[PDB]
Amino acid sequence: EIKELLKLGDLPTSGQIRLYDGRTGEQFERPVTVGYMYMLKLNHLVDDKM
Amino acid sequence: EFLKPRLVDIEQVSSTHAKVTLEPLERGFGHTLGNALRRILLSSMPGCAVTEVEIDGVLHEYSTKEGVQEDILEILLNLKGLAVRVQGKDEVILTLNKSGIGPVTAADITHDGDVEIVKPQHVICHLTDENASISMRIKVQRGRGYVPASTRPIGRLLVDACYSPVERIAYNVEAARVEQRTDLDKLVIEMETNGTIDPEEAIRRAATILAEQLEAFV
Amino acid sequence: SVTEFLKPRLVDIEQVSSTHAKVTLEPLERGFGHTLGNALRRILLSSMPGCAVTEVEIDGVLHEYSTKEGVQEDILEILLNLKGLAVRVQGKDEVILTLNKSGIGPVTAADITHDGDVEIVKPQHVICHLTDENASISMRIKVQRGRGYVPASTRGRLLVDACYSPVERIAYNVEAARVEQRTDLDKLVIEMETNGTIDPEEAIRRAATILAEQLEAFV
Amino acid sequence: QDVVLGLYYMTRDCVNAKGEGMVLTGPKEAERLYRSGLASLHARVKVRIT
Amino acid sequence: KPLVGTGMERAVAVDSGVTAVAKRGGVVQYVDASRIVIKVNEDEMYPGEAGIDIYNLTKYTRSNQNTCINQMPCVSLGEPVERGDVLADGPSTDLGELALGQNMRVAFMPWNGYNFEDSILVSERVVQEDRFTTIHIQELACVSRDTKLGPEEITADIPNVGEAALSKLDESGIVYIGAEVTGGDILVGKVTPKGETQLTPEEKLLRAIFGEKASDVKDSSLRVPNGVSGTVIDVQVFTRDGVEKDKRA
Repeated sequence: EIKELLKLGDLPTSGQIRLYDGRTGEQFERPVTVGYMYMLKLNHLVDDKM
Repeated sequence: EFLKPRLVDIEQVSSTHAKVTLEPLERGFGHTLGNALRRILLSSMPGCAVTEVEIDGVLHEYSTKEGVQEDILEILLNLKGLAVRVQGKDEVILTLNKSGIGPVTAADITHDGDVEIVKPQHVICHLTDENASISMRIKVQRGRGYVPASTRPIGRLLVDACYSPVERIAYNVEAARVEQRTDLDKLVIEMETNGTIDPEEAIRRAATILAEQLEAFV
Repeated sequence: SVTEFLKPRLVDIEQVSSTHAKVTLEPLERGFGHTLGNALRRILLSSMPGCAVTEVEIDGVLHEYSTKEGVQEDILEILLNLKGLAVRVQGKDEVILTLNKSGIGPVTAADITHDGDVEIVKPQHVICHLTDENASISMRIKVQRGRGYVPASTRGRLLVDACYSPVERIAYNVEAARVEQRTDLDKLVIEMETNGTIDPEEAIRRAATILAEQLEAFV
Repeated sequence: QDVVLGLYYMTRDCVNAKGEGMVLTGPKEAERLYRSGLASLHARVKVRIT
Repeated sequence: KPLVGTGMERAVAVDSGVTAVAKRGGVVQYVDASRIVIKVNEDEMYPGEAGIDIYNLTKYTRSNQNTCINQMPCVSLGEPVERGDVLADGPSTDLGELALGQNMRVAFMPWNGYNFEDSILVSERVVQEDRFTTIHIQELACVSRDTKLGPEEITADIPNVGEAALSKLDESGIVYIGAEVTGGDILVGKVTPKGETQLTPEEKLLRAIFGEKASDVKDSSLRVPNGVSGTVIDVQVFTRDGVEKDKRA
């Protein structure tokens, strides 16, 4: 079902796209896994630890 | 010897994002110039983001105004995304005075013909009752990059600065079968700004910046 | 105020034997080190005018894995030696030089016929070792002016990968710079090593000239 | 973990990649070829090593 | 609004008393940043009392973990609402769905060692958008007590500090609301007659000869902890019975 939903959009079914380096502009071989993940900001802030 | 690229086309798709063409380009120079210009554009492009905001009855950004559906913090966040163009002055002070029910948009700002608002439909807040009014002063200055309010009266509210008209830059290197010569590159740069910078002017500024930085050893 | 940046200067140029150098720039604006270094590296190792041995013909060789009597080096090794034979030529684009020698010992670059306007920058560059007497090495090398590195795979005559670009190696190393108060800056550190045709500083300045000329249509 | 992965990827071979079988004049030539995009990081070649 | 949830976000958000769940269905008669008024439908309206629900949203207030509890309306004027529907969503909630964090574009690959073991490499766009910016409300209590050698005072006449440091205080020695204070600033400057000892004739004569007018008042002067900045959003003065509350109180 994940593959079907990916194919419904114009995204590759493998879930991996081709990325280029921001610095050198050179393509990264071995297409990388790019998606949207849910980050949480846990209540351990550095300024409360230093 | 090398053929010198030049600006041959500016293909305006929409109000925000355009697509310029550089042609002709030798082998390899297409990617070099594309990446250099992409980094320069995403790094250093003058912008006109809001800096300070002053509402009449507001002491701090963590409060509320009667009749305004949005918290002051959300109003400041909406203003932080306001796209505006100033020509003659590095610093200007816009005014917004609105009363009555409805969406207070960016079109309710005082005209001030020397200042252009590129998105009049950009909603700022909502007013809920007739007797509720917002009278506020916005401070728009020219700048470069990202200047958080922390780095730089008790009624003045600082909003983080986002002096960067560009939002997305993508360069494609295609084949330019021109001048009866094969394997000449064409650099098509599609740039998505907020509408406050001319794409030709953006490319010109990026090239000027790169040349000025390169003058150190030439 | 929003147009003038921190224009860098060549703060340190520490060098080793004339085929190698290390230039340092500081203080560059945040992120400009990477773009400048990448542009310079690409221009230097992809498109730099120069001339090098393009193709060599031996009297009695028609195959890459061929054999000649009395030569210590195989065809591969002599082709490798010719590949690194740094040669400087005048406005003439392509020129053919001849190498003829007999006798036990090294065959240096100076052994090539000195006639003509072709100038050799590493006269003591070994081309081959021949160990016997009756065998004589006779060959003709054709050198052309090109625009970087052109492998022989791009298509009794032997093709040699033509390395026109003078630079042998280049690498930039963006580091952290310091200013009165600002700290998120860059310190570009170019490290170059050339084949001897031109100095590393000359190569850097030529690359900068090439880039600036390519950008004259917008500035 | 990251350095060892990078070195494992760097020092490796495949039966057919860009710039395979060509004879190089040294490690500097190998780096020049790889950066120029004319040869893959993992391609069997001959190199003059001292 | 987690893009990939499990369907339990809405139940968790609604069951926990952080939102403003409509007690009765109706039509949103009024909605502002700090209040909702729902005109109940005639079907669900009890006989007699009329009979429109009022929900007073809890604005920026401190939590047990010094986080921010803030309810924002999620309905507009004249928008119908059913029974059990969320009107205002509290912290970590989008349209009644539990939203503990933010969903953003992630790529899985090593990047120059900046994500070596478990480190995360974050773009400047994430901090520019202020999507992981959090509000932490901190409570600082200054207590003036009745100690030996006399009581304590909340006066603004603070010794050993100039008028520049006391500019942000009012005439009563308490900071203004909305003042941007940084580490070391005096929030409520209290100085007590509980100072130092009294000097004997020779001792006092010697002290006055040196040319110093140190008094019997010391400096406690609750100040912001070093390294902590922010804005003052509330000042509460609790006064004991029969103490002659000051002008700020």
